[PDB]
Amino acid sequence: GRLIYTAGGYFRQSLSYLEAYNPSNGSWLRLADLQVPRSGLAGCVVGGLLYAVGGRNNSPDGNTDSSALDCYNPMTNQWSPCASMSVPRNRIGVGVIDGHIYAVGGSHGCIHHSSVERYEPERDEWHLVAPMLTRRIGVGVAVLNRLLYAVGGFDGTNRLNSAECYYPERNEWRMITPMNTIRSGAGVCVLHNCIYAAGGYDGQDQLNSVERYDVETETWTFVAPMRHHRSALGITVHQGKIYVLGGYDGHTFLDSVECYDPDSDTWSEVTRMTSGRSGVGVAVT
Ligand SMILES: CCOc1ccc(S(=O)(=O)Nc2cc(CC(=O)n3cccc3)c(NS(=O)(=O)c3ccc(OCC)cc3)c3ccccc23)cc1
Repeated sequence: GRLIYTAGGYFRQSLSYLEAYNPSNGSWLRLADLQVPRSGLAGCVVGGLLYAVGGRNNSPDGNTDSSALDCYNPMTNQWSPCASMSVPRNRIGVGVIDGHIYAVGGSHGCIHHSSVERYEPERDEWHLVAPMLTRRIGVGVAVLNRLLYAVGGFDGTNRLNSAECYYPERNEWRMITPMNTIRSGAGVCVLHNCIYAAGGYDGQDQLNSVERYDVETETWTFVAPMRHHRSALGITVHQGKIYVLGGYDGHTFLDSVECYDPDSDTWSEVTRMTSGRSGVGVAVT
């Protein structure tokens, strides 16, 4: 694609923002608000459309977890409701394989899901697939080699360094090598055939460390840390670089956006969001 979209988020309450960043010229676009505020949601893109999945409305009047799927068309600057999920999923992870959206884990009240469901845009229908081996909220999701990876999270009692791999053709999950660090609320993405896990919360502190998984060596290796510690950060890849957006550093809701260059193994700051926030959904189109 060519813009980095960021939807929703949290600062004092759940937010309705849809904004877009153009890395070519540094401009920020203010686009149509979400119809209902939400934080702890995920963003993805299928066929030029942006989707906002799951999350929760943390408001002064109450907190309501979201089963919603909403569809944003950049050509009309309009959000439309799509079919809701089987269950609300706050602190959800999502990935896309073959034009289908996978909604992974997340929470509904105190229920920590291990369930996974798959959306087909052509039918506007969700179906459950095989559940993960582990309940995971605050989970990161990456898609690599047409496999779906669920990384880290919190199972309701244990904060996780574990990760597992979903095989869509076989409809089954397998545990993979765990991370070096316990991480919930990390940003997880794929860049140049590796799975990156950036930031998160290890049970003691928000993290600035970043590690990556090589699927053939089956090993996780640390790379350069971020400039800021961040949990519930947004993450995406744009032109061979990772972008991380906002998150909570333990004290402030960050407006910082950093960019990771894999060739030089360096982070740098590229822009600031218009306001500090955490728990956003991010995608590129
Ligand atoms: C003063 C901070 O205020 C806020 C309010 C609201 C937010 S949010 O809108 O982004 N939603 C989220 C909250 C939490 C959890 C969280 O931080 N809070 C904060 C208030 C209530 C929950 C998560 N998981 S986590 O990062 O793994 C994590 C981090 C810290 C933890 O313990 C600290 C002792 C436990 C888990 C999340 C993971 C993914 C996506 C969203 C998350 C963020 C911060």
